[PDB]
Amino acid sequence: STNTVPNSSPTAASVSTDIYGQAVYEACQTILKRLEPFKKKNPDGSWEDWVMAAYQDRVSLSTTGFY
Amino acid sequence: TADELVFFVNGKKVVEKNADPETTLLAYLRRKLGLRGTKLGCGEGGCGACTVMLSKYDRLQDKIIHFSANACLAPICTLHHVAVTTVEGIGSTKTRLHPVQERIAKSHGSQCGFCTPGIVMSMYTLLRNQPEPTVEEIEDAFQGNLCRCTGYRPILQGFRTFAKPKQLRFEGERVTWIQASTLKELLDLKAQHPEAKLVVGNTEIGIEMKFKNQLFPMIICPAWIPELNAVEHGPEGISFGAACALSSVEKTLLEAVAKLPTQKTEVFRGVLEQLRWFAGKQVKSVASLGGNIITASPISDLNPVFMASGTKLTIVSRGTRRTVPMDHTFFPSYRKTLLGPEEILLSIEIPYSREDEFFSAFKQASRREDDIAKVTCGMRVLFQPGSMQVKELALCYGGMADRTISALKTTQKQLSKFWNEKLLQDVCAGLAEELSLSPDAPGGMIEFRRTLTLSFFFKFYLTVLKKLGDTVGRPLPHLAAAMQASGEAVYCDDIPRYENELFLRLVTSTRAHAKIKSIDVSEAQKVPGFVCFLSADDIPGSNETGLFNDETVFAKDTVTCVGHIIGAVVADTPEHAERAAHVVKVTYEDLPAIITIEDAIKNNSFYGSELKIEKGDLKKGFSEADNVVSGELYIGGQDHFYLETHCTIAIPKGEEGEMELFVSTQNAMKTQSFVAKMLGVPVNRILVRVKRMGGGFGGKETRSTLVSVAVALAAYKTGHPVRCMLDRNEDMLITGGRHPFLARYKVGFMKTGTIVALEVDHYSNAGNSRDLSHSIMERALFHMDNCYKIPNIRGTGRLCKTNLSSNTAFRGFGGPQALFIAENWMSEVAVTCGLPAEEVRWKNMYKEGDLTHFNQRLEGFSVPRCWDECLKSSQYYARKSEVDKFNKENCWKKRGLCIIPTKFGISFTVPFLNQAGALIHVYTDGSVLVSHGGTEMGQGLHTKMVQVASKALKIPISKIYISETSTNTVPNSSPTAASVSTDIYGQAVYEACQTILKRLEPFKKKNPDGSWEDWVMAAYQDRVSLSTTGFYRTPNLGYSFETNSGNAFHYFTYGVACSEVEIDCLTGDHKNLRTDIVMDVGSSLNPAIDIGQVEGAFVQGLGLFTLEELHYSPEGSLHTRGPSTYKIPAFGSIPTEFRVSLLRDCPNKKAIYASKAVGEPPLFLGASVFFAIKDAIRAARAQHTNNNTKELFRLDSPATPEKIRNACVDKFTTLCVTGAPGNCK
Amino acid sequence: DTVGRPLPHLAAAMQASGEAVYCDDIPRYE
Ligand SMILES: Cc1cc2nc3c(=O)[nH]c(=O)nc-3n(C[C@H](O)[C@H](O)[C@H](O)COP(=O)(O)OP(=O)(O)OC[C@H]3O[C@@H](n4cnc5c(N)ncnc54)[C@H](O)[C@@H]3O)c2cc1C
Ligand code: XAX
Ligand SMILES: O=C(O)c1ccccc1O
Ligand code: FES
Ligand code: FES
Ligand SMILES: [Ca+2]
Repeated sequence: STNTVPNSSPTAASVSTDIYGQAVYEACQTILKRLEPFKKKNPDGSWEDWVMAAYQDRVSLSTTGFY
Repeated sequence: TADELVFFVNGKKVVEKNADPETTLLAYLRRKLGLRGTKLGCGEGGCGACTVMLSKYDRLQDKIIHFSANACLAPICTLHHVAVTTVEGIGSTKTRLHPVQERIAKSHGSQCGFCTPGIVMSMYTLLRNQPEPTVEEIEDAFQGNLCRCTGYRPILQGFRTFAKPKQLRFEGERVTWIQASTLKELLDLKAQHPEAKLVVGNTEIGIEMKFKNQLFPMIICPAWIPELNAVEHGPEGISFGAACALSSVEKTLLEAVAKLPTQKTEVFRGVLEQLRWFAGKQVKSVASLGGNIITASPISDLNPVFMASGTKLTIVSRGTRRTVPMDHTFFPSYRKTLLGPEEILLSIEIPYSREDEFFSAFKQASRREDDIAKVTCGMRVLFQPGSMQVKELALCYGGMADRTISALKTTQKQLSKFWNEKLLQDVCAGLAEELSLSPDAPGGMIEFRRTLTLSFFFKFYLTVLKKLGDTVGRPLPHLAAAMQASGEAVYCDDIPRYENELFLRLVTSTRAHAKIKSIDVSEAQKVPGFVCFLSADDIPGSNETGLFNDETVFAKDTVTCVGHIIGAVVADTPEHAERAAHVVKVTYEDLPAIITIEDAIKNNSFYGSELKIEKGDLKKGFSEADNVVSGELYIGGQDHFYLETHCTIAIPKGEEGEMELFVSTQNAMKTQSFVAKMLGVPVNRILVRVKRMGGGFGGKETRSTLVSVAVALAAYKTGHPVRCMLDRNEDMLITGGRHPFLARYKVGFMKTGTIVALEVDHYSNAGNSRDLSHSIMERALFHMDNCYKIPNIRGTGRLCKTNLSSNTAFRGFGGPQALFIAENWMSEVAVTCGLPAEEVRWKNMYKEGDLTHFNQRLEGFSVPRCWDECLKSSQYYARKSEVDKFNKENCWKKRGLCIIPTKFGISFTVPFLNQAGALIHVYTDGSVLVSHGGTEMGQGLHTKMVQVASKALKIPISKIYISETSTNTVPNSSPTAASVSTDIYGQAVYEACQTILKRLEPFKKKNPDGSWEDWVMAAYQDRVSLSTTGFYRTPNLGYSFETNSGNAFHYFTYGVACSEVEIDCLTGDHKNLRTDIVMDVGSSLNPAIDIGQVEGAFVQGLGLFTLEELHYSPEGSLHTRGPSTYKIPAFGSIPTEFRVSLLRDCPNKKAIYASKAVGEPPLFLGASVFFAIKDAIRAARAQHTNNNTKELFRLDSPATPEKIRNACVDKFTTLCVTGAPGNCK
Repeated sequence: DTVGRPLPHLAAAMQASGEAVYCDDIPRYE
């Protein structure tokens, strides 16, 4: 949708996997940096513990990625 | 074999070949004609949201007439050959706006916008009758129109600029309707079928059918018949046909009063007085005279007047004709008159008054019950020619029994007596006896009622004697205001339905506390279009819901309040879902219920343990005190009364559990979360979209989920789109309101007025789940100081667990309750010390840099400046003298003036909620789409966010747009609450804008003379992303109850209000004369928006403290369920002089562009009206009660006419007037 | 970690059942 990702190129030229793949990878990294301090504080915890603890510490769990 | 119904809408012919008698105009406009400008706000005639214009040819009176009407009550079967004009009919943004529409939009008369179309139509209808109205006519036009948002001032200011036939047969699913064309037909039909129900205006029948569950299989409408519409002047009086509208009666009678000599028009003026503050124009233009008479309500305002004056009734059936004067025998029993079942009322002759004949009518300024216990009367005296010797006396009363009655034994005792002091005494003794109420009489208010019967007579006695001897900082209108005025703004139920869309109706507990033994749907199954009944077993995921996981989505084995949701009906139309729901039978086994705060305390029924804040040494502060005062105070709850009730559409996609919802909510995240948990599905499957709400006020922070989850389950179960919009009566019963509070307190203070010690125990009524009750009580305790330095202090709070709907957030979130309790003991300190109230309050104020009771430092403390400034602009000292002078000169009316400050903490008291995200896209034409976590409820958040974005980006507002709020653009959003949305989304939008500017920078550098569009295109072609998030996190927050330190709030918003009232000591009624407000909002992003918030909040506060009264059966069932029994401020409620100022030169370093939160801080200033009322009562009591100037009397909130009247203890309340001994000179 | 695995198209089962929604499969407004 145009209101989640603006100004996108058409899904064309066989490159969608290459390029949207990189953009998704970069947004993932950003989320990983954000969750890191929480992973370190509680390394035996689950994904869900880290996410909640991030949310409760007012860390944003939303990001764009671009390539 | 049914005739075609033919009418007109906005010029266009409508032919309806299968007209159902049960279809309302509002239903037809919205669901057959696709015209959704006209709104549903109550369905009972009180709110005017559904106002339309109607045009029809009075064949008789011989002209086309135009008048307003409530579409929610107009049967389409009354509309044959009538023309309807709706808001769409007069103009729109797509063509041209009517001047009425443009004007209300530009004058800031529209916030949420839900009431705006109805108001537009009222004004429009006025202008079509009188192109150049007076101010009075303008205000009167809006009597039947309610607005919850604006405080009314800007609408009236804005509009000030305009000043100076064959029988038809219809056959529905259940009802057959006959439109009679002649008197013969009427009498014949009634003979063939005597049980047939007449309908004229349907303003009583509609209520019986919708709310009381009646069904009359045959209906005869006789409106067309000329004899039922004649106005005839006779030698004895003026006769009106039974079908004549109250507005025709009013107009005819006003013309007679203007023309004839006073002595002939005593009765006419009685009639007119009762018609004065009677519903609004919409009701008066459709309600018939005979309808009121034959309805025979115990609280009919007209029947007492007709009875007291011997108004002649001409009554007719086939062959029969008689003319009786109305007397006590006309109403044998509850809702019955003295007509046989064949008989119809034909005409009503209202008499001229003779020589030595006098008349008065009066009515109680409150109503708390559907049809009882509102005192209303007609009073008539006839003396011997030229004398003061009584020849006839009639005193007739409504609201003192289950029918209109006459005080026969009392008046008969007066025949031949003279009109003097002895007579006054004799009549009052008789009245108190003959009309006595047992202390358990239905309707309650025993003392007040008795008192009004006597005081109304006293007023009559006295009357008779007399008869003898960059746009930040700019006042930009709400961005949606024009479309709100035009009916183009889309609210949740205005979204079109899918061809396969279904409708849900909730099935609700009728018991406060009971076992659910069984549920039987076999009668509901017979309803056409029934689809299914849903309950707890249909839930695939979890039945465990609510903010603290202590609620069911559907009641399991027990119910815990009246309105506890048991289940739901799904059907093909909302009317079918409604009918089927009423007929689902639940079998209950009653359990011991706990209802009141006192019940809860007696039974130790609480959620958790005592909350506490404590500082200093109490046994010690009290030791040193010169004076110690203790007491107890109660403040009643409040209903939100958003003009748009709760509503959700749920769209199931059919893939992977996906669901898309549109909902009227302040809390998209919890909606998404609750719906997912109900369905047993990851949150990432659920999408929630909020365009706007027609009001929220806290009531849509959490409680919207009761409807959302149920509708979502229906969508899951059926595979169809499903929607539900609550009726007002359902909305008030189920969704919860403000917390009632009880307070037990004790203050120690010096001779001086200086406070030395305070202990307050607070008890809130929480209802049948936790919800936000714990946080609300924390806010309360944080505000128990108001603006005052208290060296030794202890506040406790306890949450009462009860079998009532769960109470929730309401504008102020516990603060107004605590602040009210604060000013109550403060007012008692001043009176006890015998010092001016403003001196005692000023002396006890915090200074710059003081610590609160929770050890947070007050920096930028502007209360002193607001106070100073309010004192001066309101001319407080001058007027105070004027108030004393007035009271020294008036016996039965008194004035009161009070000035009150407020401080209000800004932030969510849960630290993790103070976070906020935004998402911004710039498209390649340079247009900008902003999305943030906040929702629009009328407060102008999106307007403010566009102004911030435009300033941050350095581009015109016209290039920026905010469409909606959604969980797939900004996730994990806090509820739009705690007044901080401007602060936090302002900041988040700002950051996203900075990011975008940093990315465009190299392109502005390569090309500094290029337009925005050049740079945007150039960054696009350089593959620079034009999309980003922004995020904000309020710094330095974290209060600890165990160490009593850390900041609870980011900063404080301050204000001061002065109000003056005049009370009628004999009736408890009052007029708000003048209010001056000075508010500190820092540097306002939008002075028009902010002043609107000050004005609207203030008026909600004055509602809370003086008008709004919820009332329940002893068994916990809500009695007050609509506008007819729950009174929010109306146009006529606001101060005659209503002045608001924003404090100049006071930037706030804490928030976006130096602004401050404004949403909730000014609501409490409404209490200045309450304390002005208390001031005036004090003068009334010095007049008639005792001579103790340091008397403390309790006065609970709301200060309704009952409580005001009972506090004016006099020779009436005590019955000293009877000759009995009691309290009062 | 499924990268490099022959994971079936995530929507295939729904495509097999006719539950997968294409443009014209969206319900019409009244
Ligand atoms: C918002 C609102 C506010 C109101 N405020 C007040 C108020 O302040 N004071 C007050 O007194 N009332 C008040 N009313 C009541 C109102 O006056 C009545 O509902 C109205 O006058 C009834 O007339 P109708 O034409 O609508 O009757 P309908 O609802 O159509 O009929 C009412 C009853 O009268 C019968 N009836 C009608 N005409 C005849 C006839 N000629 N012969 C025999 N039976 C007949 C019908 O069969 C029916 O049983 C209020 C109503 C509303 C909706
Ligand atoms: N017209 C209009 N104005 C309104 C509202 C409304 O519904 N309509 N509600 C209030 C409430 S009640 Mo609450 O803490 O959820 S108890 S905070 C709050 C406030 C929330 O909006 P910001 O000021 O943060 O943008 O708006 C106020 N102004
Ligand atoms: O502290 C508040 O005012 C508040 C308001 C809404 C929701 C949670 C809260 O703590
Ligand atoms: S909806 Fe018609 S009066 Fe309220
Ligand atoms: S603007 Fe009038 S009810 Fe909201
Ligand atoms: Ca609660």
